[PDB]
Amino acid sequence: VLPFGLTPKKVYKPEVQLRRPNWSKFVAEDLSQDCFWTKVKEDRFENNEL
Amino acid sequence: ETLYKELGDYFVFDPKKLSVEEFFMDLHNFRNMFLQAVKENQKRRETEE
Repeated sequence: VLPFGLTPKKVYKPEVQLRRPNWSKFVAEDLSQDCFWTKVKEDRFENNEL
Repeated sequence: ETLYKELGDYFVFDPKKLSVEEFFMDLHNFRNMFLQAVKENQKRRETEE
């Protein structure tokens, strides 16, 4: 059970390993209640052609 | 100090240890790089045409 009602993210399985950017990620414990990152609805941008 | 603390609650950005000019510079440099990348894509499409 993630904090602030968050669902777990979609774990992708690419066939080819890609070049990746390596940032310092924020977990759901690092986020606050009224932040931008709890309201992220990125699955509307999902496309298999992309 | 209150309005900067009001900025510290909307975006968190570690408010105890964050200067203000470094955060605005990275937003400015990303803004100039994204505007350069759009014009480079327009120049690449003009060359490919």
